[PDB]
Amino acid sequence: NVLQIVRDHWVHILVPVGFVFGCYLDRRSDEKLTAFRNKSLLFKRELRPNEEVTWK
Amino acid sequence: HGKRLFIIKPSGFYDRRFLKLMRFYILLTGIPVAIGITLVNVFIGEAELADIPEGYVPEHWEYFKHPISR
Amino acid sequence: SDAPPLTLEAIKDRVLYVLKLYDKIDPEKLSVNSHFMKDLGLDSLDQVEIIMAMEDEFGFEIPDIDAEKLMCPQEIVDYIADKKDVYE
Amino acid sequence: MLKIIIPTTMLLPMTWMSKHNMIWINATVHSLLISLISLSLLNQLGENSLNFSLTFFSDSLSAPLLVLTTWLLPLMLMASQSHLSKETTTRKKLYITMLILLQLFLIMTFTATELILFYILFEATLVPTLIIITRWGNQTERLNAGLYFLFYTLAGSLPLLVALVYIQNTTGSLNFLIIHYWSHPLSNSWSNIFMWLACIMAFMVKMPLYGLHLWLPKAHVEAPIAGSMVLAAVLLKLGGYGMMRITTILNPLTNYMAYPFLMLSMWGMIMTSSICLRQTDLKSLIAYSSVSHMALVIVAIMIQTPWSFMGATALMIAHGLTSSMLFCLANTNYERVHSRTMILARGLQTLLPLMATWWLVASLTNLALPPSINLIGELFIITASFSWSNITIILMGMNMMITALYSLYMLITTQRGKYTHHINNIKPSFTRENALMALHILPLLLLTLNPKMILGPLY
Amino acid sequence: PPEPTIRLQEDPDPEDENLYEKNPDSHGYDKDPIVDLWNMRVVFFFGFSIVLVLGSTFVAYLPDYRMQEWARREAERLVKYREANGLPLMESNCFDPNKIQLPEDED
Amino acid sequence: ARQWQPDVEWAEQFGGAVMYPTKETAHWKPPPWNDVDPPK
Amino acid sequence: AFSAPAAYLTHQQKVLRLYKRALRHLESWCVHRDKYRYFACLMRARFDEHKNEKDMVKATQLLRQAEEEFWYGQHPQPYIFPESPGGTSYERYECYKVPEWCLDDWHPSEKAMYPDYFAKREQWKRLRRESWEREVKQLQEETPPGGPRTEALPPARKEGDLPPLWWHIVTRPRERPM
Ligand SMILES: CCCCCCCCCCCCCCCCC[C@@H](O)O[C@H](CO[C@H](O)CCCCCCCCCCCCCCC)COP(=O)(O)OCC[N+](C)(C)C
Ligand SMILES: CCCCCCCCCCCCCCCCC[C@@H](O)O[C@H](CO[C@H](O)CCCCCCCCCCCCCCC)COP(=O)(O)OCC[N+](C)(C)C
Ligand SMILES: CCCCCCCC/C=C\CCCCCCCC(=O)O[C@H](COC(=O)CCCCCCC/C=C/CCCCCCCC)COP(=O)(O)OCCN
Ligand SMILES: CCCCCCCCCCCC(=O)SCCNC(=O)CCNC(=O)[C@H](O)C(C)(C)COP(=O)(O)O
Repeated sequence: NVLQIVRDHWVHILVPVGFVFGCYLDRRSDEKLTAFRNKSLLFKRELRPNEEVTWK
Repeated sequence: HGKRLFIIKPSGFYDRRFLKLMRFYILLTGIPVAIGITLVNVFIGEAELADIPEGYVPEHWEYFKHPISR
Repeated sequence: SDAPPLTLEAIKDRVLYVLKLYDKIDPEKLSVNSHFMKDLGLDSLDQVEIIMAMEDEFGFEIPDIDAEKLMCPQEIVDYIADKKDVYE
Repeated sequence: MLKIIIPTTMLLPMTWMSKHNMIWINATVHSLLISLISLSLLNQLGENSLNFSLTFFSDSLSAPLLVLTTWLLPLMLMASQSHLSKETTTRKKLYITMLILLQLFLIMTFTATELILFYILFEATLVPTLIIITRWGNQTERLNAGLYFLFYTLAGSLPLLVALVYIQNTTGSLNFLIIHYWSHPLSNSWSNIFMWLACIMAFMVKMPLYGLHLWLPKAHVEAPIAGSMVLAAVLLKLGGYGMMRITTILNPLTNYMAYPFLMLSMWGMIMTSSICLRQTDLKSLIAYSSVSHMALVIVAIMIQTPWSFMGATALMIAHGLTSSMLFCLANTNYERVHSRTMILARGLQTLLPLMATWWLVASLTNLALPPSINLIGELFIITASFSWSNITIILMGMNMMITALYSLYMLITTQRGKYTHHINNIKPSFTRENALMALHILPLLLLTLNPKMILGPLY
Repeated sequence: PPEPTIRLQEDPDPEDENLYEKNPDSHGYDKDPIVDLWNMRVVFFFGFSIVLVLGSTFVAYLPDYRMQEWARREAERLVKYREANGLPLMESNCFDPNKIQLPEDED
Repeated sequence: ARQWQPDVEWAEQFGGAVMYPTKETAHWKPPPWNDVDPPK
Repeated sequence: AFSAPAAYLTHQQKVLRLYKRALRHLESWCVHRDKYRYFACLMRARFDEHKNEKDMVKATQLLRQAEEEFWYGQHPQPYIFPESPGGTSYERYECYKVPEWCLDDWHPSEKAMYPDYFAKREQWKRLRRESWEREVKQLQEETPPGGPRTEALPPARKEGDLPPLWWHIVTRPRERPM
C-alpha cells in the first residue's frame, strides 16, 4: 500500500540513484577534457553545417 | 512375484527442486532472448559493406555489421 | 543376475545334500541338529573339510574365526541365511 | 568509472538503513546489479585504454579483474548467510560493511591511474581483510594468522613506497601513461638493483612467492568462508596486476634479476604440489594449490613475453573462480561435520550426489581439463617458458602430473569409498549451496567460449 | 581441594539447528519461510536470469572496438595492392631509412 | 559449532607487570588498582 | 567376521588354518577335481601322521617348517571367491548401501509414498527408544569392573529385553541393497 511500503522499501531506490549520479558525474568530468576536441591530427574534421561539437 | 523391496536412498527431492528452479529461470530469460535473436536475424538482416558517399561522415555505430552490435 | 531368491528350505536341503554325499557319515543317522564331534564322531579336520565343501557349494567363503565354531548342520544353515539375508 | 563506484558506496547506507531481516536480500540484489553494470567495461579497444579521467582508467587487464571482483560479492554474501544466523543485526551489518569496503577499495585499486593512489588503495584493502579474519574466524589461531597476513605484507610494501616517491622525484610523475611513454632503460647498478628489488618484493610477497608464502595457509585456513573466497580470488591477483604494471620501468634489468625468482617459482610449484599430496586439511590443500598456480603466474610475468602475459591473465581469472568454488565446497562439508579434516567424512557421493557432481567439476577445472580457461592459461605460460628455455618442460609436466594427482586424491578421499557410520547429521544440500556452486561454475564454462575477454591487453 | 573445577560461569555450547526441522522446503536461506522463499527467488532471478543470460548475450554482441575485421580488411586491400604491383609484400624496415639520421662513426 | 573466545588463561597472559617475563623481572608486581601505595 | 576375536590363536587353531590354506592353494595348483582330490587326500594323510604327537616343542618345531614350505609353494595367484577380500567383486555394492537414518531427511511428499513402511519404521524407532534405556543398565550391571576384557556381548536375560547394542546389527542395509 502506498505511503506504507515506502516506509519499508525506501532503501531500495538508493543504489539505482547512485548509478544515475555516477553517470552524470562521469559526463561532467568528460566536459573538462575537451582541450583537443576536433584537433587531433587523426580526426581533424570540418564541422557539419548544423553541428556545434564533434562529440560531447 | 510380489517380492518388491524398499530401496533405502537419500532424498532426491531437493536436488530435483533446485534443478527445476535453475532450469526454469534460465529458460525464463533465455527463451525470449533466443526468439528475439532469431527474429532480428530473419527480418532485420545484417548490414552490407558499402563505400562511404562523398561529403557524408557516418556515425560511430554505422561502422558495425550486426544490428544488435550496432 | 537372474539368480532365484533362495529360501531357508533350499539352504537346509543343500547342506544336508552335501553332508549325505560325505561318505564318512551314514545318511540315515544324519539329522539337522546332529553334532559333528559327538553325534557323528568327526575330527576337526573333517569339520574344516565340511566347511570347505559348504563354501565350494554355496560359492562364498566363511572366515576361519566363524567357521571353526560351526558344529551342526542347523547352525551352518543359520550362518548362511544370516550372511545372505534370507527371509523365510 | 564513477557509475560503478557510486552504487558500491550507496550499498553502505542501504545496508545500514535496511530491515533486520532484509539485509541479505537487498545486498545480494544490488551487488548483482552492480556486477551487471560493471560487465560493460569488457568492451575494450585495440588501442591504448579507456581513460575515463585523470584519476581512473580501464584496461583489458583491469576489466576482467573488476568484473570478477563485482561478481564475487553476491557469492560471498550467499556463503556468509549461513554461519552468521545466530548473530546480532548490528554485527551482520558490520560484516556486510567490511565486504562492501573491500569491494570498493579493490575497484578503485584496479583502475588507479596513479601509482601512489594504487599503493594507497592496495594497502587499504589490508584493513577489512584483517578485521574479517580476526573478528569472525573460529579457531584461536586466527589472531596469529592475522598478524602474519599483516606484517609480511607491510614487510614487502614499505620499501615500495620509498621507491615510488624516489621515482617521482627523478621522473617527475607517477602516472602510468606518462611512465609507459617516457620509460627509459635501467643501467646495471647496485642502486638500480635495489630499486628493482623494492619495486618487485611487495608484489612478490602477495602472490605469494614460494619462500614467502607462509602467511597464506594460515590466513586462508583461519578465515571465514567469505574471507577465504576474497583472499583466494581477488587479493592474490593484486601482486600479479602490480607486477604487470611495474615491470615497464625495470627493463632491461629484469633479464638478470629474474633468475632467483624464476628458480624459486619453478621449484616451489613442484614443492607445493607435492605438499598437497600429504595434507590432512581440505583448506590447507586448496591453499597450497593456490600457491602452485600463483607460482606459475609469477614465472609467466617474469618471462615478460606476449604469450606469457596472456596466459597469466587467463590463469589469474580461472584460478580465482576455481579456488572460490573449492573453498565453498569445503565449507559446505565443514558446516555439516564441523571438523575440516579430510579423512573424517567419507563417501559423500552416496549421500550428496549433486554436491558430488559439483566436486567433480571443480576438481576438473583445478586439474586444467581442456578446453577450460585454466588450461588455456596453463598452456600459454608453458609454451612461453619452452621458448624461454626447453628444459622448463620437465618441471611444467611434473607439476601438471602432481596437480592431477592431488586433485583426484581430494575428490576420491571425500566423495568415494564408504560413508562414515557414526556421522548421521549429513542433511540434504540446500538450494542456496547448489545455487552458489552453479554461480561459480557456469561463468568458467561460459568464458571458455569467449577467451579474448580474459586474455589481457596483449591479445 | 574444595575447588569446583568450574573455571568460570559459561553458557553450554549450543547444538546446531536444522532448517529442515521446523520447515521443509527450507531453501537454506532463512528460518522465516517467506523471507527464505523471496531470497531464493531474488537470487535465482537476478543471478541466473538477469546477469547470467542477459549479460552473456550482451558480451556476445559487443561491437568490434578491437578492430579485428577492420585490420583484416586493411590487410586484404594492402596485400591485393602489393601483389598487383609486384611489391615484396611486407617490408623488413618498419620506418623509412631516409628519415632516420644515424650517427657517423668514423672509426 | 561455536567461535572460540579468550578464556581466563588467555587473559592472564596480559595481567603481569610487563610482557615477556624474565628471571630478574619475575619478582616485579603490578601496580595497585588505584595508584596508591600503603604508607607503611 | 561376526564372532569376537580372542587374545591369541591356540596351536590347534593355527594348525587348522594352515590346513585350510594349504588345501585351498593346492586346489589353485591342481585345477581338475580328480587330481585335486588325490593330492588333497595325500595332503590330509601328511597332516595325519603327526596328529598324536605329545611333545609341544616338537609340535611347534612342526607347523613352522610347514608354514615355511607353504610360503615357498603358495601359488602366487590363488583362487579367491568373488566376494572375498581379494575377489573381483569384493566391495562392488558398497556404493549402493545407504544408512537407515537418511530416511529421516526425506521430504513429506516422499514419505507420502510408502506409508506402511514408515509406520513400521516408527514402530521400530519406538522399540529402539525403550530398549536402549534397558540395555544401558543391563550392560553396566553385567560388565566386570575395570572395563570389558573381551568384545563379546551378552544376550537378553529377561522377557521383554532386547540384546544390548542391537540396532546397527539388525538394521544393516543389505548384502545387495540395489
Ligand atoms: C542439461 C543437458 C543439456 C541441455 C542444453 C542443450 C543445449 C547446449 C548448447 C549450449 C552449449 C554448447 C556450445 C555451443 C555455443 C553456441 C553459442 C556460441 O557460439 O556463442 C558464443 C557467444 O557467447 C559469448 O561469446 C560467451 C558469453 C560471455 C560470458 C560472460 C559471463 C557472464 C557474466 C557473469 C559474471 C562474470 C564472472 C566471471 C568474471 C571473469 C560464441 O559466439 P562468437 O562466434 O564468439 O560471436 C558471437 C556472435 N557474433 C558473431 C555476432 C559476434
Ligand atoms: C627467502 C625467501 C625468498 C625471498 C626473496 C629472494 C630473492 C632475492 C634475491 C636477490 C636477487 C639478486 C641479488 C644480487 C644480484 C647481482 C648479481 C650477482 O649475484 O652476481 C655477481 C655479484 O657479485 C657478488 O654477488 C657481489 C656481492 C656479494 C655480497 C652478497 C651476499 C651473498 C649472499 C646473500 C644472500 C641473502 C639474501 C637475503 C638477505 C636478507 C656478479 O658480480 P659483478 O659482475 O662484479 O657485479 C654485478 C653487479 N654490478 C654490475 C651492479 C656491479
Ligand atoms: C618480505 C620481507 C622483505 C623485506 C623488504 C625486501 C625488499 C628490500 C629492497 C631494498 C629496501 C630499500 C631499497 C631502497 C628503495 C629504492 C630506492 C633507490 O633505489 O635508491 C637507491 C638507493 O639505494 C639504497 O640506498 C639501498 C640501500 C638498502 C639498505 C637496506 C638493506 C635491506 C636488506 C639488504 C639485503 C637484502 C636485499 C634484498 C632482500 C629481498 C627480500 C628478502 C639509489 O639512489 P641514490 O643513492 O640516491 O643515487 C645513487 C647515487 N648516490
Ligand atoms: C600346496 C601348498 C603348500 C603346502 C605345504 C604345507 C605342509 C603341511 C604339512 C605339515 C604336517 C603337519 O600337520 S604340522 C604338525 C602340527 N602339530 C600337531 O599336529 C600336533 C597335534 N595335532 C593337532 O592338534 C591337530 O589339531 C589335529 C589333532 C590333527 C586336529 O585337531 P581337532 O581334533 O581339534 O580338529
